[PDB]
Amino acid sequence: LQLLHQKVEEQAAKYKHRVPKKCCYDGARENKYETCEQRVARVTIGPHCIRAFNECCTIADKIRKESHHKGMLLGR
Repeated sequence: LQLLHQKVEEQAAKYKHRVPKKCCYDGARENKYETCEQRVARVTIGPHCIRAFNECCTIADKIRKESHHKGMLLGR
């Protein structure tokens, strides 16, 4: 879970404007019922929100899957 937050914050730092940064955080929140492309269809507050929501959703969902299939690197 900490790895997810780190990678999401890394992307969110690239959105210097308030609305896309918040849309990044929104897209990175868990939705175990839908894909990123299904979820971003509901974003209606403009193209910068669409882009950031989708990008951070994509990053977060990829890390969720990696955490499930491989998980934490141990022994460091």
